Amino acid sequence: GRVIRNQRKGAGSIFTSHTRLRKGAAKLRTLDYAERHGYIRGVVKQIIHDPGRGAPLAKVAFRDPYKYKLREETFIANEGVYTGQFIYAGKKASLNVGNILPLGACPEGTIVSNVEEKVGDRGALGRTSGNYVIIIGHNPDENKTRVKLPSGAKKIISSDARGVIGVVAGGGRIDKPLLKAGRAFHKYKVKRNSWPKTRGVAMNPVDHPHGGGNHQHIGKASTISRGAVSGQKAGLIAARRTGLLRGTQ
Amino acid sequence: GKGTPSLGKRHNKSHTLCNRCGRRSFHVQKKTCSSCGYPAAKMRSHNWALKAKRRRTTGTGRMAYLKHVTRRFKNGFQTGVAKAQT
Amino acid sequence: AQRVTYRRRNPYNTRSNKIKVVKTPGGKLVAQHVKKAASRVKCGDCGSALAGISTLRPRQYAQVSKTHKTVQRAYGGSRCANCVKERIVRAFLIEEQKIVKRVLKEQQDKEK
Amino acid sequence: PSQKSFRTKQKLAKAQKQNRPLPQWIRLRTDNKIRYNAKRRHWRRTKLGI
RNA sequence: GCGAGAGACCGAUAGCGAACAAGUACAGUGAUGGAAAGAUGAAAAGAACUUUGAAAAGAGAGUGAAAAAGUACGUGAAAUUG
RNA sequence: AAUAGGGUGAAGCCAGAGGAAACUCUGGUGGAGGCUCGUAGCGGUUCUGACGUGCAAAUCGAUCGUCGAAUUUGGGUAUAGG
RNA sequence: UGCUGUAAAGCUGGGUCGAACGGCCUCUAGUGCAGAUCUUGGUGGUAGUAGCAAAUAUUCAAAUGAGAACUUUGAAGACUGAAGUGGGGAAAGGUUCCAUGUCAACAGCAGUUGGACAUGGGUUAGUCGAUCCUAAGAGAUGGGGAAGCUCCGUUUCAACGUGCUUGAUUUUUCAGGCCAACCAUCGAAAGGGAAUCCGGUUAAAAUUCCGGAACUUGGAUAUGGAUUCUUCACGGCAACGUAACUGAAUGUGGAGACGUCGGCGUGAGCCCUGGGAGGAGUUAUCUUUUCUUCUUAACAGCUUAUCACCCUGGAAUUGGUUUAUCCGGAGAUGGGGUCUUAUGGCUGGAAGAGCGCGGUAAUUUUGCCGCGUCCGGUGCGCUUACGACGGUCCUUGAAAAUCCACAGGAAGGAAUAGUUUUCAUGCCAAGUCGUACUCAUAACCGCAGCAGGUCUCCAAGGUUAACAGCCUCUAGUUGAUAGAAUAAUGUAGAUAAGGGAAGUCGGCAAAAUAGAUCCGUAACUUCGGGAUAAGGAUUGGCUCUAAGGAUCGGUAACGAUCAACUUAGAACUGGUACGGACAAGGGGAAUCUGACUGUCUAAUUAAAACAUAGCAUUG
RNA sequence: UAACGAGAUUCCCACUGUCCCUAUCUACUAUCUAGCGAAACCACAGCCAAGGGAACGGGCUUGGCAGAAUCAGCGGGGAAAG
RNA sequence: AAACUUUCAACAACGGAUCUCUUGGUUCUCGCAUCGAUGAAGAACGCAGCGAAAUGCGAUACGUAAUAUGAAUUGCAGAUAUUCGUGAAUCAUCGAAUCUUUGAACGCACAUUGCGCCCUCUGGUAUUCCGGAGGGCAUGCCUGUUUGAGCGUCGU
Ligand SMILES: CN[C@@H]1[C@@H](O)[C@@H](O[C@@H]2[C@@H](O)[C@H](O[C@H]3O[C@H]([C@@H](C)O)[C@@H](O)[C@H](O)[C@H]3N)[C@@H](N)C[C@H]2N)OC[C@]1(C)O
Ligand SMILES: CN[C@@H]1[C@@H](O)[C@@H](O[C@@H]2[C@@H](O)[C@H](O[C@H]3O[C@H]([C@@H](C)O)[C@@H](O)[C@H](O)[C@H]3N)[C@@H](N)C[C@H]2N)OC[C@]1(C)O
Ligand SMILES: CN[C@@H]1[C@@H](O)[C@@H](O[C@@H]2[C@@H](O)[C@H](O[C@H]3O[C@H]([C@@H](C)O)[C@@H](O)[C@H](O)[C@H]3N)[C@@H](N)C[C@H]2N)OC[C@]1(C)O
Ligand SMILES: O[C@H](c1cc(C(F)(F)F)nc2c(C(F)(F)F)cccc12)[C@@H]1CCCCN1
Ligand SMILES: [Zn+2]
Ligand SMILES: [Zn+2]
Repeated sequence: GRVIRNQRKGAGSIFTSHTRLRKGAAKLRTLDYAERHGYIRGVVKQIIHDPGRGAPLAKVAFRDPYKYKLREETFIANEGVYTGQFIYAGKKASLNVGNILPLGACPEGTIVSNVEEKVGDRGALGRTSGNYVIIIGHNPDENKTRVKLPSGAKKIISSDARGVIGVVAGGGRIDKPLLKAGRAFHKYKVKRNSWPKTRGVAMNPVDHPHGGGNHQHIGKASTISRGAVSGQKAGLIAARRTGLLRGTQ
Repeated sequence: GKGTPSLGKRHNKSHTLCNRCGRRSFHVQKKTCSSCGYPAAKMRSHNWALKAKRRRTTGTGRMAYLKHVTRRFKNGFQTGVAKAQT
Repeated sequence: AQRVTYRRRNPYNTRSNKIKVVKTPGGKLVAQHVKKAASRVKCGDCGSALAGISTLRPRQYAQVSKTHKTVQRAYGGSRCANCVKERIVRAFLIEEQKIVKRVLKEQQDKEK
Repeated sequence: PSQKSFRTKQKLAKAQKQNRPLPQWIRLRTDNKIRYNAKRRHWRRTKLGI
C-alpha cells in the first residue's frame, strides 16, 4: 500500500501552520521580581484580531523595572477589557477583570483564563473564545489549588501559577452555522491545510485501510487499538465506547 | 492536452551554467550542480558511470602542470641554470 | 486617438508602474510615470493627521527645512494639539492628587 | 532577452565568433584536410543551450 | 601513470565508441545518451586559350603513363535504371 | 496581475395610512447574494460533425457549462519514487 | 570463349584494372548463409500516384532583370476594425537588427525577393533597470548525531564588537566614556526603493547622443543673511505662521505599510461642439459647406481643497444635512479663522520649440526668409487618478532596508565674539553590468517558416444596454502554389408541395422561440422562490403636443439668458411593413437521482462519483 | 423534500426533410493541366464453377474460357492493412 | 505490325561491395615511481600579419629567458630579419620566468564581472568624501610568542 494522509501530516511540508498574518504569540509576562512580590501596572493599548484565532488579543504596555524602556505584551483579551484600561499583574494585584493573579490569591469560585499549568510557563489552560477555568478549592499546606477545566476535567495546580481574571472574549462563535463550503475555506485559509476532507471509504485500498470494495463500507471494526502502528490508526482510536451518547456521563 | 499544448509552456530554466564545470547543470533552486556536485568539495563521480569519468578526467583538459612533471623527474628535479660549454 | 506605451521595461500595472497621459509641446500624447502618493504624518496618541506638516514620501523629509516638519509647540510634529492639551491637564491633576494622597496618609497615620 | 547578464553576453559573443566560414587560404596549405567549417550553427535550427 | 619491445591478433559494418578538427557533431530540464566519416596523381602538372550559354555547364583544346584518375576523384560488384 | 453590459432587489433609512393597544399596511430610498441573463476569461456537453499516413502523438467547426468567487492567472518557494 | 569434376568447385579465352599473389606437404581458426518481424548500408514497385482545398481577394501598367502570378513603384479593389492583422514590453531566443552584394542549398509552386547566403556596420545613462531590502523560504558558524558521504540546529545550552563617541595629541601612539536585547549570508528585472524632462538627430541607438532646461546623493567650503549683552529667534486668544532660529546618551512616535465591493464628487486624457484665421476636397445642383492645423514637458514661484481643526456663541416650535441618516450641552445651526496641496489657475521654463501656410539659394552640403499659431461651449459620455462616504467576514486582508519627528537635557556657548551648511547663493564628483532586434498564423516551445501552446499596458467615429455583432478613420497587411473546367461521391451551407416523429435505441440533427414596452401569470414552497412560469398586445417613417432643468436680477406664483436627452400621447403615411441586417429563451405535465454553488479520470467515462455546510462518534 | 442539474426516463403543445420520397442551388474538393511530390503495404502473384485437400484455393485436378494499352468511380474478394 | 512488357548482351548510370593498404586498435612482455595551498586535475574567456576548428599558449598569450644546434619558414605576404655568425628556424633541450577569470579555492558574496576592511604610495584645495597603483584579511589543528579570564588555587 501507500503512506496514508495521517502519516504524511507529520513531515510538515504542506501541513505547517499559515502564520504570516498572525499577531504574535499570546503569553503572560515572565515571572519577575515585581510579580512575585508585589504588582506591576500596565495599560491596554490595542484590542486586535488575530487571524486563525477566535479570541481577540490585547496589546498591553509595561515599564521595564530595570532599564528605561517600554515593554509590550500580547495577552488574550477577556470580555470587558477595553483600550486605555489599567492592568495589574502580580501577587498583590486586586481581584478585577483582566488582572493577573496567582491562583492561591483567588477565592473559591473565581473564573479565570489563560491559566498556567506550571509556575512561570506564561499560560496554558482556557485560552479559546468563551472558555475559562474555575477555581474549585485550595490546599494551603501543600500550596496546591484545584481547578476545573473547559473539558470538565479537574486538576491540581501550584498556587503560585497565574491566571487572568474573567472569561476569554469572542465567546459564542459556534452558535452560528457556517452555511457554506466557502466559509470553511476562508476559515482554514489562515489556519492550516486540513480541509476539505476525503472520506477513507471513498478511496482505493492503497490509500487507506477503509478503501476499496464493491460497496463503500469499512469492512472491519473502526475501533483501533491504542497499540496499533502508524498506517493502522484511522477510525476511532482506542475508543472506550461507540454510538449515540444517552444519559449522563 | 498533455503533449503539444503542454510543451508550449516551457520557458523557465531548471538549470543554469555551473561555475566549476560549465555544463548548464547547476540546479537553480537546489544550488547544486547535477554533473560535478558543485559546491561540494569533492567532484561527483560514480563507478556505475565509467563513461562519465572518461568525459571529464585527467587528460581531457590542458594538464598545464602535470604535463611537465615527468620531464622534471627525469632530470632529478634540477635547480639552477644550464652552463655554456667551453 | 493617440495611444501610448510604458516608458520603462516593466509591462505590468503594478503599484510602482502607474502612468499619467500628458500632451507635450510637440503635439504628442505620451505616458508619464507617476510616483506613489504620500501619506499624512499622524499623531502618536490618537492617530489623526497632524496639521501644519508637509505630506511627503519619507525620503523627501530630509530635503525640506524644519518648519515644514514640525509645529512650534511641545510634541509639535509628533502629537496633535488636543492630545498635547490632554497630556498637560492629566499630568497636572494627577500630580496634585498625589500630594492629596500623601498629606492625607500622614493624617491617617497621625490620627491613630 | 534585452535584460541579460554579463556571463550570458560573453557566451553569446564567443558563439558569434565561431560561426564563420573557413578562411579560404587555409585550403592552400601543404597537406590540408579541412574543406569547410563543420561546426557552423544557425540561430533557428540548433540552440545554444545557455 | 611514465618509458620501451613485441604478436600464427583486426584490417575501415573489422579493430577501442573514436585510424579523420571523437567523447566531436547532435539529443535530453537533468542524470546521462552519442554517431557517420580513411585512398586523385610520382608530381596539381587541379585543365591556359577558343566557342555556345544569363549562369551552372557543354563542345573543342590542354596536362598526365592513364582523365576507362577531373578534388561527385584507386579499383568500382549487386539491387535498381536509361 | 485580471474579470463588458443587463435582471432581481436582502438589511438599514424617509414619508404616508390604519389601530384603544399590541402592532399592521402602502409608496419611495438603499444596493445584499459561494443570486441570475450574458461578453472577455476559465471549462469541455453533444454532433458519437470535421480530421483520423491530421494543421495537430488530442487539433478544427458548431453546440454547450460557468462567468464576483471554494474565481482565473504570471513569477518566487516547498514537498522526490514504496 | 571454352574445358574438367556426380558435386562442393577447379582451370582457361576476351574486356576492365594497377601491386602484389598462387600450387604442393603440413599447422591453425573470429572459416562457407536465403531466411532469424536478423544487423548496418543501399535500392525498387507503389507513383509522376495520395496530395500541395481553414484564416473573404485580387487586378492594370511601368521599372528591374537572361528570365516576373509571386520583386519594386504608381493606380485600384479589399480586409484587420482600437477586446486590431495597430503601437510596446516580461519570459525565451541570440544578431534574427541595418546597409551592400547575392541565388548552389532552404523558403513542400517560383524567386530578380527573404528571418537564406556573403561582407561590413550597429546597442553611449549619477536620474531606466540590475545592483540594495526583506517575503515564503534557503543556509554557514561553538555545537549534537552519523562508519561515513554528511544529517540536525539558525531566538540554535557559546568568553561570538573586523563596535561607536569625543578632547585632542601627533607621538599614528593615547585618554576616557557609551553601550553589545537583535544583526553570517542568500532569497523579487511584477513587492519595498534617492534623483530628468522637452525638442532635435541615425541606414540601424537613445528618458543613454546633441541643444536647452532641471533634479538627487555624497563631499568640500566662501560670501550674504539669521541668532546672541534678556545668551540658544519672533508673531498669533487659538488652530498655527516664518528664509533661518544650539541640542549628546537614551527613549518614543510617524512614514515605508497594504483586502474587497457599492454608488457619489472632482481632475486629467479622449469624444462632441460655436466663432475666427490658414490649407485641401466637392461644385449638373446644393451644402455660412465635407476634411484638416491652431500645441505646451520635467522643474521654479505665487495661489488653489473635500476632510480635519481652532475662536465665538449656547440650541425643543429640535435643527443642520447626504443619492445612500447620520450629527449636536462630550457644544449643533449661525459668524469668523487654521491646516494637508491631491488637483486646477497665473507667471517663469516658452516660442527661441513644435505645427500650418507662403516665398525663395540651387544637379548643390544643408539651409534662408516672412506670416499665423486665437477666443469659447457641453455632459447619467469613455477611460483613468484622486477624494469623501457606505457595506462586508467564525476571512479583518506582508516584512525589512530606509527617512523624518518628538521627548530628554549632556555639552558648548556673547561683548565688541562662537554659530548654522535643517536660510540663500557659489565649488567638486557620481563607479560596474544590461541597453540592437523578435515577442509570435515565420525570430519562444511543440523534430518545421506546425490552424496547438505562451504573462501584461495603451484603445477613435456610427448603431446599441454593450469594450457584443455589423460598417468606418489612424496604423498595418493584401500573406496562405497557380491555371482551366464545374461529373459522381464527399465536406461546409441553403430551400422545399401536402403530411408532421409515421423515421430512429432515442426528436440525434435541424427547425421553432428570442430585443424592448404594456398586460397577464398556476400547482407547489424551506415564504426567499417558482417567474421571462404559462399566455397575449405593441414596435417603421414623418409632422406635432406635453412633462422632467441651470444661472442671474427686490404674490420672484416673476422676468432674462442658457441647456441634456429621457419619457408619454396624437395626426398623417406605406404592397400590414417596421428588435426589417446584426443581435437574440422554445414551452408544459411528471418519475428516478444528487440538496444547492463547487470538483476529478491532460489523451474514449463530468456522473447518480468526490467535496460541501449540517449531524454524530473517537482520542 | 422547495430550489437547482450539459445527469437517467415518459407523455403533451409548438416545430420541423427524421421520415413518406426525394429534388434543386452555392463554395471548397474530387477532375484536367504546369511546377512539386510522400506513405502504408509487397513469398510469387492476381478471371471463374466444381472436386479433393489443414474439412471455405489465385496456383493443384476437371471443366467454363481467354486479345494490347488504359481513365473515372467502387467497396464483393484479396479469410486486405494496422 | 508498333507502343508496352519480359529475357539476355554492350555501353552509360545509381550505389559503394570486392581487392590491395594502414602514423589506428587490441593483447602480451620488459623497465620506472613523479599530482596538489610553492594552488593540482578540471572549467571559462582570450591570444597569430591574414584563423573557424584541432594543436599551443596567458594581457610577456600559436609564446619570454636559458642550453644545444647551424640556414631556414613557406598558403600568401613581410623586416627598421639573418649567413666563415652572440646566428635563420627549432613544444631540440629546458634548470629561469610569465601564467587572465576560476576551480580543493581562502575577506564576504556569486543566476551579480555585487560589497567591505587594513597598510604603503599617489590624483582631486583632504586622517573623514571621490579616484588610481601595489600589498594584505578563510577554516581545522600543532609548536611557540604575547595579551588575558576564573574565590580553580598557592604565598605574602
Ligand atoms: C567530398 N565528400 C567526402 C568524400 O571525401 C568522401 O570520400 C569518399 C571516399 O571515402 C571513398 O574512398 C574510400 O575508398 C575505399 C573504397 C571503398 O573505395 C574505402 O574503403 C575507404 O573507406 C574510402 N577512403 C571514395 N572512393 C569516394 C569519396 N567520395 O568522404 C565523405 C564525403 C563527405 O562524401
Ligand atoms: C510489494 N513489494 C515491492 C516490490 O515489488 C518492489 O517494487 C518494485 C519497485 O521497487 C520498482 O521500482 C524500482 O525501479 C524503478 C525504475 C528504475 O524502474 C525506480 O523508479 C524505483 O526507485 C525502484 N525501486 C518498480 N518499477 C516495480 C515495483 N514492483 O520493491 C519492493 C517493494 C516496494 O516492497
Ligand atoms: C545535567 N546536565 C544539564 C544539560 O543536560 C543541559 O540541560 C539542557 C538545558 O540547557 C536546555 O535548556 C537550554 O536550551 C534551550 C534550547 C535547547 O532551546 C533553551 O531554550 C533554554 O533557554 C536553555 N536554558 C534544556 N531545554 C534541556 C536540558 N537537558 O545543560 C544544563 C545541565 C545542568 O548541564
Ligand atoms: O463562588 C461564586 C463566584 C462566582 C463568580 C462568577 F460565576 F460570577 F463568575 N465569580 C466569583 C468570583 C470572581 F471571579 F471574582 F468574579 C470570585 C469569587 C466567587 C465567585 C460566588 C458568587 C456570589 C458571591 C460568593 N462567591
Ligand atoms: Zn558543475
Ligand atoms: Zn492626537
